[PDB]
Amino acid sequence: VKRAEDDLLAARRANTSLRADRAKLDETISTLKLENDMVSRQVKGSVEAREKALVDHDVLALEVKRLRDIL
Amino acid sequence: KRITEQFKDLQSKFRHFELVDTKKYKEVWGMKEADVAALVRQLLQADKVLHEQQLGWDWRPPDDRRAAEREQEFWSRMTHVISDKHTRVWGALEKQLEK
Amino acid sequence: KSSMDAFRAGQAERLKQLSLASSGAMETLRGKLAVAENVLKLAELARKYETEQEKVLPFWNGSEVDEWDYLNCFFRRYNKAL
Amino acid sequence: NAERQIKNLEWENEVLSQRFSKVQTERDELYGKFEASIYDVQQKTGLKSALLE
Amino acid sequence: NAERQIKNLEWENEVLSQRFSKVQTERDELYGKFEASIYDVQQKTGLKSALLE
Amino acid sequence: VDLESFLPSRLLNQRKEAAVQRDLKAINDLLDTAKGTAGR
Amino acid sequence: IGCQQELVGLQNENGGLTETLARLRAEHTVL
Amino acid sequence: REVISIHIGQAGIQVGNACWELYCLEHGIQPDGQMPDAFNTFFSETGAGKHVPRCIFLDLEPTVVDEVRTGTYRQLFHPEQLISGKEDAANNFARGHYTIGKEIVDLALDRIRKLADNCTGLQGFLVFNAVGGGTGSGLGSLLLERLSVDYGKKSKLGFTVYPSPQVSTAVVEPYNSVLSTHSLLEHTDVAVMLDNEAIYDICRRSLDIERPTYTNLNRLIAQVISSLTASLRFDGALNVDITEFQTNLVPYPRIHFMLSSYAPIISAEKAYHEQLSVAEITNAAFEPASMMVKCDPRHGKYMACCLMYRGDVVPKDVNASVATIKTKRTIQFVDWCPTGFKCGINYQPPTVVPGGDLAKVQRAVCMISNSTAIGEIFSRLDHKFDLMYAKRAFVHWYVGEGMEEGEFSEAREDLAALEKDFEEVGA
Ligand SMILES: Nc1nc2c(ncn2[C@@H]2O[C@H](COP(=O)(O)OP(=O)(O)OP(=O)(O)O)[C@@H](O)[C@H]2O)c(=O)[nH]1
Ligand SMILES: [Mg+2]
Repeated sequence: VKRAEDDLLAARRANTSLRADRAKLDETISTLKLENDMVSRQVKGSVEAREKALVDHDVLALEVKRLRDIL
Repeated sequence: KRITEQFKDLQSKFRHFELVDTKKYKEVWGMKEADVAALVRQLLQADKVLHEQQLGWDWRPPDDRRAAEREQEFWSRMTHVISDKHTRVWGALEKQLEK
Repeated sequence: KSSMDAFRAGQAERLKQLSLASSGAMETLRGKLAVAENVLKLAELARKYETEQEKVLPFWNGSEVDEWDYLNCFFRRYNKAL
Repeated sequence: NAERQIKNLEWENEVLSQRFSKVQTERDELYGKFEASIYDVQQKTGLKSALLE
Repeated sequence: NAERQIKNLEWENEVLSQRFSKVQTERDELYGKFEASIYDVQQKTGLKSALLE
Repeated sequence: VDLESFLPSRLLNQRKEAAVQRDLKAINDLLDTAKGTAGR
Repeated sequence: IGCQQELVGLQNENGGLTETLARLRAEHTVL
Repeated sequence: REVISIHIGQAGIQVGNACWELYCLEHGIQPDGQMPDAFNTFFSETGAGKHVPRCIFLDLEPTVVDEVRTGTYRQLFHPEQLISGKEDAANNFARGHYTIGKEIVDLALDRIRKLADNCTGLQGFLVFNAVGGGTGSGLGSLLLERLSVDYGKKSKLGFTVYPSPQVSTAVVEPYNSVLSTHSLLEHTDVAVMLDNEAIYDICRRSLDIERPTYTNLNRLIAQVISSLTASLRFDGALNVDITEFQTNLVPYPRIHFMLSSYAPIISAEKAYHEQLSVAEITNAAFEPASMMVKCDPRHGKYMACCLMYRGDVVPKDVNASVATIKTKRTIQFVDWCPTGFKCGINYQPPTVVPGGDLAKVQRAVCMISNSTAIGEIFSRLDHKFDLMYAKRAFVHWYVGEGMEEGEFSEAREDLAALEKDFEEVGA
């Protein structure tokens, strides 16, 4: 009887330890997911900025070529 | 009267924007396709020099919605003018010259 | 005004896609050209130590070419140096 | 329900893409090793031929 | 918007699935082809090497 | 023949790995679970 | 001896927790 | 230009206990933190003439952290950086890295990051630890890995203590050092190497003391650290910084384990009689007995040496002295580099600690050199670890605390690879 109850106490402490580990891991996982989605948003914004810069770039190149032709 | 004159101004602006945007897009495409043509000419010259000097033994030039497919075809052609064959040849040749 | 905005947006999008695709293609082509010019520079530097023998006969004493046997004359020159 | 499907598809696509990236890079390196070996053996054959001549 | 997202993500999922499978098959065939193919070029030069010998 | 005798060898023919192996093991386990769920 | 039954429940959930923690470790690596 | 200082374990924080005394003495800051530009690297200013260090002291056993919490320097530090665990790692790599290491690293890192944020321009981390025990080795390895993952590009300097070849305190420090090299090689960027027995013999020979406590070692290592960082703070003719160190003293990525030496490490009664001009202090910084590590440089070759001259130094006598060193025969540089020296000068003379053992010397020299004379140390540690690993001794502790076998297999093969790398870069 006492042997079974000691087994029960060991099981309880092991369960509590594993539950704490699971809680910590899942909280960290949620933080990682939030971080990942926000940095993906940032990367998309960077892509848009790069495209706009490229369009401005070839506009400027067009102007340069026209002035070169006039010269 | 305000909204009538605004309507007239809107029509004039519509015409002006149509002409300006079409002209600008056409001109920029023409300029940049001329640029890429110059670049591919340079690539062909480099390929000819490499073959005839190092290891060619023979070198041979190539031959030469709707707008979307046309442009895709054009870019695919001008990027596939030089083949994976030649790219691997150049890489292995570079290593061999190093050693 | 709706027609205005739709037309202008369409023009902006087509310019965007043209610029992006063209830039990618040019980057690939420039990479190829940089590899080629590095190759030429290595050849130029290497032929300095070559004697006039192999400066004037680097090859020896007609279908298309396969990649395996594609460098045989260069290996001949390499073997001469060895 | 559609939002849940979005989440699931996004996650599985991410993991599959990572596997693709790994396999692509190391297939590239294996191919490079194969090319180096074949060029080396052809060099050895050419050298043997030169000695024979 | 949810259904368009479902359709696009499903299409990308499937296409990357076939690409992953085919590159894995490329791996499998390359591993076997490695040893066998090297000797082939040796026999290609084998005729002239034997003639010189 | 003396030159032939010379040099016959040329005449004839980590932690990063462990970390990559760990990552690949984890992702392989995740794929195993993912297709298990997809099948069932 | 219902202590043993409740202990067995603890053991089953312990095994489930082990499996879940393995899942979460892999999840963290890929994330 | 600032550098952060983190001290892990008994040895590291004890060394820092003298390092910060030396720093306050240098910069004129009173112990409470008041002065009745040049300090910005080591201190941040606030209040009405108040300065606080850019350091963290973290340890598991609070017995020693209480000593600094109460001993005359309580007002100096920020009363949060003095981290304290709950119980010692007990010389156990697994207890310091896997069991308890996962609970204090969060509080340590979330403080390091905010100190870095406070820092104006980050320029380096410097970490004090001894690989002779669990609390140092395992936890420092974990934290160094975490920092490498987080920041990465920023320089890291591990001022690491190995155990002596025969004068050894712990019994499991061979195991611990072999299991800590797996990080000390791959994650830090410059390793400044120490050894207790070498300092024992140095202070027995020059500082004429036969029974030296840990105080002497800590003081004459704090002097080396101050001479290392003097170029960041003070003005000099040829100031040399951390990136200079990195680019000049690391020929190959996995060869960064450099010796150290200081001269004149002289008493207060020989200082007047014996003359300490540059042309002889430079020579006195090259004898094998003046190396702070119990190694014999005559058994190998010098790859690259770096000299720092604090005090009254003119840049021509350094040239003459280096010429004499090169023309000497008892030493032999690696044939790779003709220009094997990295000169550097400063203007602030060496700063004496009142009541200390060293003297008010007009000038001093700190030399740090990368050479192949450390493969012997690596080999001896590997041998004395393999012999105890043969019978499977002391391993059940690590097994029960988290290690299984792969840790030991990979550490053993990694150390073998490092020794072979030094052997092959030798000749
Ligand atoms: N230089 C110097 N080294 C010390 C001092 N105290 C201890 N050591 C070194 O530290 C080793 C053992 O101490 P540590 O392992 O660092 O003690 P710890 O930092 O509390 O780490 P654990 O022992 O694992 O708890 C010895 O081999 C010594 O070489 C010191 O005061 N000065
Ligand atoms: Mg301790």
